[PDB]
Amino acid sequence: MIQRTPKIQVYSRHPAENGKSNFLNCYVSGFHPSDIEVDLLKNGERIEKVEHSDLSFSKDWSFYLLYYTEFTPTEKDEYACRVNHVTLSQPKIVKWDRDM
Amino acid sequence: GSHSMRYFYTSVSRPGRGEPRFISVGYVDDTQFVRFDSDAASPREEPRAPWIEQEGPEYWDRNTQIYKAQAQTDRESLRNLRGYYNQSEAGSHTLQSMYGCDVGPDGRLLRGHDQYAYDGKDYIALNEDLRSWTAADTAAQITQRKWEAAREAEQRRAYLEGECVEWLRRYLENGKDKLERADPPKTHVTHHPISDHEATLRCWALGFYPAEITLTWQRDGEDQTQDTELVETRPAGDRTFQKWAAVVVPSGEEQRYTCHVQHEGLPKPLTLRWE
Amino acid sequence: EPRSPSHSM
Repeated sequence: MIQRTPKIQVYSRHPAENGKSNFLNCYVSGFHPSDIEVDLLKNGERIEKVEHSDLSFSKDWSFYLLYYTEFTPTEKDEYACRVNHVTLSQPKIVKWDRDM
Repeated sequence: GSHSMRYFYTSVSRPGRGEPRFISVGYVDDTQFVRFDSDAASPREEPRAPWIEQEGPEYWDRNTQIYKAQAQTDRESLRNLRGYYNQSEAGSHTLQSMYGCDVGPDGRLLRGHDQYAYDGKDYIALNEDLRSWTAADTAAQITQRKWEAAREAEQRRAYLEGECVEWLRRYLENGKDKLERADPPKTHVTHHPISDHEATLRCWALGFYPAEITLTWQRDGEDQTQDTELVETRPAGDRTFQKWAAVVVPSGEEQRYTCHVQHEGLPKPLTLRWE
Repeated sequence: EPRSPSHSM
């Protein structure tokens, strides 16, 4: 059966400014089937009340989802996205870099 | 301008855990405007763009009844397709549906779409003539003969030439500047030393709509195709999009590099520099 | 607005 590995990007809605309210985004795309686990992490710990977009797909039938949470970035706080999917032999962790 | 409307349905079976989950989303161009989720506490069509909120209760009521009926139809289709393919009744399978219309600036239909995928493979599609089917295999030919006998293509064509075109025109009237007027990117270049001898120039496009954009790095006005890292266009979360392009350059040669931005919302193509 | 459902596959 078709299994496509997710692409992952982690990024902020607005250019990061320490102490200024923002959104942390984890965009997962290009995957099949649609069953997927996405957590946003703050200093390695799961963020609660994370929201996501309504399940949609591209013209090649591959799924995409945006996971997001309101956050205030600081110098020292580390953010990441952790993804589990049938195509991944272990969880994929992508760290937030405010320059990407 | 030219515009599109699309509905995207996903049904996923979960044998032993109850009826398949059905999710629908609707788009005008790159703007999501409705959703339905069969697993919601009280499933109903919900607005996801401000300009659809002015549609009256008869709209939301009618559409909600349609999604509830389509969820049951998809459940029957999933049972029929695992039979056609002689698959285990224990396994989870996916049925996706994608349909809608492309119109020109005058609002006339340019193209209709109505097609399906099973477990991520094309299954059956309504042809551009809106009168005939393309079936992927002998299973999809069972569906094709059933749909030929039931005059399904005529039901789909009536929708695509009628309600699809007429309702897209209405949404464009109610969505006004949000759907008709492109939002140009906010642009800037950042500089990231790698070493004493190499640095990254990154060209940012933020807050643009629609998603279609071109970012290119040039050295002395020649495209640097083979040397540019380009990320896939990504949603900001506020209905706009983001993209960046990066090039690694020799330290002290940054001034030879320009970023070129093409977007429908720009009065003219932008040339940017580290400044 | 969405298309009314018709036949199953």
